Amino acid sequence: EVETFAFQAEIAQLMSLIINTFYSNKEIFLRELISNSSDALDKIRYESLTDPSKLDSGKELHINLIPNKQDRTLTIVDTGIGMTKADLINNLGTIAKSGTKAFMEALQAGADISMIGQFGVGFYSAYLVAEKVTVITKHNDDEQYAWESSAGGSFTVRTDTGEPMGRGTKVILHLKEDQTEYLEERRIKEIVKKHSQFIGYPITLFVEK
Ligand SMILES: CC1CC(=O)N(c2ccc(F)cc2F)C(=O)C1
Repeated sequence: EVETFAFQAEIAQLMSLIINTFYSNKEIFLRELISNSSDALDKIRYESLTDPSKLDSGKELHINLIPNKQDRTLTIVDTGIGMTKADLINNLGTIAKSGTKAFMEALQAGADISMIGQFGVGFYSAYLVAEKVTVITKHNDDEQYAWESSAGGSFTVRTDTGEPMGRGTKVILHLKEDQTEYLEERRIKEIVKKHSQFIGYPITLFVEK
């Protein structure tokens, strides 16, 4: 059972700009997704300070980066607070309407795409490198859901029957054919060292057979 939704017009406009603008510095997508994961991990950590049972769904707070060259996917996994179904539908827990407005007002005034995270919509930088993005998520207060979009103005949400995650979010980037450098170990390591050196959670880069 799959529900299909239209993006708000402003969010479709944001995605089109990310997809269509000539902009070579695409590697910042990974910094933005890792930053989102860190923010989600901070949230569950804070809740656990007054209610330890919030971690019954998983005590480890971490970020995993999982390249798969056979599937042409890069997956960013975190054990953060996760997202409810309502969060997913409401622009993956962001204030994306007002964030997009501010971001586009910054671009025509000199800013570049790399500053997207300062406007709270860094998730959408995934479309710098991905033709399709799948988001699997589990929040303590809801069931496990899968969000998906290839842009084009719509996204889907369905209950996820895949492998249970316990708690957190998995962002699966189905990479564009010409963006496979982001599956190479040395390239991922370089980006993490350059942009994510001060993230306060272990970032484990998985290797492939
Ligand atoms: C809490 C997560 C941690 C993790 O990393 N994984 C995972 C492991 C391998 C893989 F390919 C995809 C994953 F989401 C899980 O399933 C549970």
